[PDB]
Amino acid sequence: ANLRTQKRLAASVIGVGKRKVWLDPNETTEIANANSRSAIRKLYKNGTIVKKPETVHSRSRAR
Amino acid sequence: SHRKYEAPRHGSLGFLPRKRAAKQRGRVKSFPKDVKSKPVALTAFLGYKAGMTTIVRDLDRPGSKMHKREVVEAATVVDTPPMVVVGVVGYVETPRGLRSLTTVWAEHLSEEVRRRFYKNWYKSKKKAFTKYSGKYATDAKQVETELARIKKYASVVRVLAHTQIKKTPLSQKKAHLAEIQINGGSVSDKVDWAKEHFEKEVSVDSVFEQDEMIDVIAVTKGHGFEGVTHRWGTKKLPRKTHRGLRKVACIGAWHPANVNWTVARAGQNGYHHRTSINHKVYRVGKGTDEANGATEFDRTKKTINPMGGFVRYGNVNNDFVLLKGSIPGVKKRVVTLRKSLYVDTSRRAVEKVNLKWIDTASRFGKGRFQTPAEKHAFMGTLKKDL
Amino acid sequence: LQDVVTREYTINLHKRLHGVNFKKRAPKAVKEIKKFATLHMGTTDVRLDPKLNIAIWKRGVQGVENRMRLRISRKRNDEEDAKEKLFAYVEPVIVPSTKGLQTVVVEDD
Amino acid sequence: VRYAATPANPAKSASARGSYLRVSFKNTRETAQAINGWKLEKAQKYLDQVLDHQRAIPFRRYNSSIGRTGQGKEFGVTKARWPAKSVNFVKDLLRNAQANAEAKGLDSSKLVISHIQVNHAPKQRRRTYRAHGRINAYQSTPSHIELTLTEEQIRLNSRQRGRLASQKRLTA
RNA sequence: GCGAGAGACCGAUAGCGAACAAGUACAGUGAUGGAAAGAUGAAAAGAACUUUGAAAAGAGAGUGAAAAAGUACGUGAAAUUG
RNA sequence: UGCUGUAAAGCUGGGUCGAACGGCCUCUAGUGCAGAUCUUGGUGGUAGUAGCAAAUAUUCAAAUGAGAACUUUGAAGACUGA
RNA sequence: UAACGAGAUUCCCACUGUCCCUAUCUACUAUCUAGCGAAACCACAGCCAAGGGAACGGGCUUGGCAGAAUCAGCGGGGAAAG
Ligand SMILES: [Mg+2]
Ligand SMILES: [Mg+2]
Ligand SMILES: [Mg+2]
Ligand SMILES: [Mg+2]
Ligand SMILES: [Mg+2]
Ligand SMILES: [Mg+2]
Ligand SMILES: [Mg+2]
Ligand SMILES: [Mg+2]
Ligand SMILES: [Mg+2]
Ligand SMILES: [Mg+2]
Ligand SMILES: [Mg+2]
Ligand SMILES: [Mg+2]
Ligand SMILES: [Mg+2]
Ligand SMILES: [Mg+2]
Ligand SMILES: [Mg+2]
Ligand SMILES: [Mg+2]
Ligand SMILES: [Mg+2]
Ligand SMILES: [Mg+2]
Ligand SMILES: [Mg+2]
Ligand SMILES: [Mg+2]
Ligand SMILES: [Mg+2]
Ligand SMILES: [Mg+2]
Ligand SMILES: [Mg+2]
Ligand SMILES: [Mg+2]
Ligand SMILES: [Mg+2]
Ligand SMILES: [Mg+2]
Ligand SMILES: [Mg+2]
Ligand SMILES: [Mg+2]
Ligand SMILES: [Mg+2]
Ligand SMILES: [Mg+2]
Ligand SMILES: [Mg+2]
Ligand SMILES: [Mg+2]
Ligand SMILES: [Mg+2]
Ligand SMILES: [Mg+2]
Ligand SMILES: [Mg+2]
Ligand SMILES: [Mg+2]
Ligand SMILES: [Mg+2]
Ligand SMILES: [Mg+2]
Ligand SMILES: [Mg+2]
Repeated sequence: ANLRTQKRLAASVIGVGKRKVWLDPNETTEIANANSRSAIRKLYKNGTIVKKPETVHSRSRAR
Repeated sequence: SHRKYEAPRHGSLGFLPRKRAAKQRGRVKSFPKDVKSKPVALTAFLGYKAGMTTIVRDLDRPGSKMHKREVVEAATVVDTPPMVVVGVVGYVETPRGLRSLTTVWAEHLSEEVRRRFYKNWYKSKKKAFTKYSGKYATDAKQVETELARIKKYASVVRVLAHTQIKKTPLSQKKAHLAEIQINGGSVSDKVDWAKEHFEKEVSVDSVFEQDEMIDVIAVTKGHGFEGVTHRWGTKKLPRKTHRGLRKVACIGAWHPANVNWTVARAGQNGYHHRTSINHKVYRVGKGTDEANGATEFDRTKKTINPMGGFVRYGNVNNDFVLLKGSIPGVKKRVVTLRKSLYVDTSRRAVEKVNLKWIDTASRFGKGRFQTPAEKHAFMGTLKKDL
Repeated sequence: LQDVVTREYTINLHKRLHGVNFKKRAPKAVKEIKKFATLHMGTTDVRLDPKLNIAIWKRGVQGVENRMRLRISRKRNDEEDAKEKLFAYVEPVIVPSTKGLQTVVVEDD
Repeated sequence: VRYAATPANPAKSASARGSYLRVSFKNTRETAQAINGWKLEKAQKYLDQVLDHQRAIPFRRYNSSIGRTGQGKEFGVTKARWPAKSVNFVKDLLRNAQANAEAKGLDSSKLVISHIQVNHAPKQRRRTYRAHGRINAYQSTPSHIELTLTEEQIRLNSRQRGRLASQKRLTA
């Protein structure tokens, strides 16, 4: 119900910013139990936590 | 100390207080003075302000530099379907002023005038004038008794007439009911005229002729709360004045230690009752005429309506009055047209108007055609025309 | 009278947003659409599909389309206490053009 | 605890209290006076319509420089408001006193608000910061609320007697 | 300073600044400055239990000589207020 | 609730309250308040009033919860723009 | 006295709402609501005219008059406040 810690942990485990962390909205209970970085790694590996793709800055017009 | 320099006062003290009119229907404060030798006739009519147009006219004013030369003039269209006579009121001369003695009504009143007597018509049993309608039971001697009382005691007779607002494009269903004084003939003649016209329509052509000078009674355009600068036309203060400049700098001397009634103050602007006089009748149009806007020089079979209709009014499908210039009120306003209170023999009042041409281009933009036929002739075939 | 009904409407969002603060045009299109569903379905409980919110905001805070074709469904409220016996569900209709389209009853099949 | 007014028949009455309630006293006085003497069911329906802005609470004493509304015409005023926090606190106490009346066996369709009054509670102080390094008060004006639901010869002179006696003898 | 006995002294805005975790809390860079604040009841017997409420609470009940003593506690004035 | 006195005041009925207090002959004084921009404490009208307006901007849904403009998550729209 | 100057001054070109003479538009206020909620000030208060008067009255004298409760504005008076 308050996944503020899990998103902060996921950013550090994945290595991206918090703006790139996706917490499965249908797995709130499972994520809320992920109190450790070890549990965050498992959810990242399972696809419960996803690293969102980088927003594209194309250099085509500059080229 | 005195003013350093003299200037006239801003605004008129004869139009105070600058408050909202008590009613939206302008009321005839004074009717034309009654002359017995004249025939029995109405002195006023109710209409609706449709819009403004333009005409072309040859001026007949000897000694003018525009004499026998075309002038382009602004005109106002007043939609005036015939009014229905439904009642008559008798007034008695008393040392305290006129006093209404009796009001006699017609047997049948249309629904549009019976809606006048309701705030919530749709929730009502619509019981108005039903017992009165029963008063006409098989001899109608109560009505004749009241009419005889009017004949015996009344000195001023006014008819009760309502507009046929269903013939206008307005969505309002309440008719406008007003008292219109009857002038001419004896009191008995007036009462007989009123009785014989019960439930009958009276047209504008029976009240106003062309080239007449008439007065317009209306409530002007509302502007809401307004500051002194535009309400009273006072001078704006310099650009560098602290706390603002659309003010009157001095609203009074130290003494009288009060604010005077003659000082301009912010308040409600517009929506005032005005009586505007000496508007010349250029045209009393007929609703049945399919060439309302046609003249003797412009034979285009053409109604008075501009292309696309009058903006925010609609089309004038009724009889209408075409007045020179501007009259108070807004579009859709109920307008009271009153006969002149004096005899004007000046050349401006007695000139005979013959119209050359009436503008019927669109008022919704820079219209450049007078007719859809003209538009098609100018542009030719379009894609939507196939 | 059928309490459960689905119809497709065109809403003229252009005239409803006329003169509106530019940073309130997409927020007000949400309110105008809710008020639109109350007018037609008679229910003050109006729920917007999140795909409709995406379509409203697709061109930013003031890029709201002139016309949107909407599907509005009146459905029975099963909650207790609902305090509203029915509710209206509004969701977008993807059409080539939003012009010339009249109100149509959708028979859910 | 002692109520301001004791019921005439305590067996046909139920009471409720709320003390140190952090709701505007002035708003709560007006909403309490708006339902004083009403049927309980009529006041409950009325307070629901106030929360929905279908009807208003007339402000009669604490109304200086507040807005005007057409929803005050029902009560012959122009100044009326819809104080939601006060209505909710009062609805809670009407609900409580009705529960107290049900536990006594009273009939809710017969209940009437026979007594309701609002008193000042001790103020709650805060601080506001002013120009030129000044501190001012930012107090709350809380309320005490209480309510009660109640189920629905001539001696004459010698000559006065003499006149009276002699008048009887005239009437046979 | 230590140890005692007293008074036509003051009685909690008085008497020492301090009757209380008072040179305390708190302020000031610093030297220094420096409060407010006593009283349920003989005894917590400080309200078990039921009920309404999300809760705080309320209503019943209970203890007590008294709850017109419920710790927001003896009495409970005035301003001010319902 | 009244009575007495020109008065300063004294006495008394009812209510509240809970531990001391008064009359008379004298003694004594830190002995009488409407004011001092008096002191300390408390309370009003003002007044539900002034106001809560810089820093582009929020919206839909689900979850949680008695209760969600404001919490969490998702979707979007934005900004800071090294 | 060349150069320099947010120094003071006069004239000219350009420019313009500084002005003739104002009008229109935008955002934020003001406004109305829910929540929150101060302060200055306050002998008592608050309609005028004349008189006399500490010689410029809200109160006194003589007149005019005078009908609940009020909202937005306003800056004549309160010889307004500080
Ligand atoms: Mg304006
Ligand atoms: Mg300046
Ligand atoms: Mg001026
Ligand atoms: Mg035009
Ligand atoms: Mg606009
Ligand atoms: Mg008041
Ligand atoms: Mg205001
Ligand atoms: Mg107001
Ligand atoms: Mg001692
Ligand atoms: Mg002390
Ligand atoms: Mg001390
Ligand atoms: Mg004490
Ligand atoms: Mg419970
Ligand atoms: Mg006792
Ligand atoms: Mg006690
Ligand atoms: Mg006590
Ligand atoms: Mg008192
Ligand atoms: Mg006694
Ligand atoms: Mg005693
Ligand atoms: Mg004792
Ligand atoms: Mg003694
Ligand atoms: Mg002394
Ligand atoms: Mg004193
Ligand atoms: Mg003080
Ligand atoms: Mg105060
Ligand atoms: Mg305000
Ligand atoms: Mg501000
Ligand atoms: Mg979010
Ligand atoms: Mg940017
Ligand atoms: Mg030099
Ligand atoms: Mg220089
Ligand atoms: Mg320099
Ligand atoms: Mg203001
Ligand atoms: Mg004098
Ligand atoms: Mg005077
Ligand atoms: Mg004075
Ligand atoms: Mg007098
Ligand atoms: Mg002033
Ligand atoms: Mg001002």
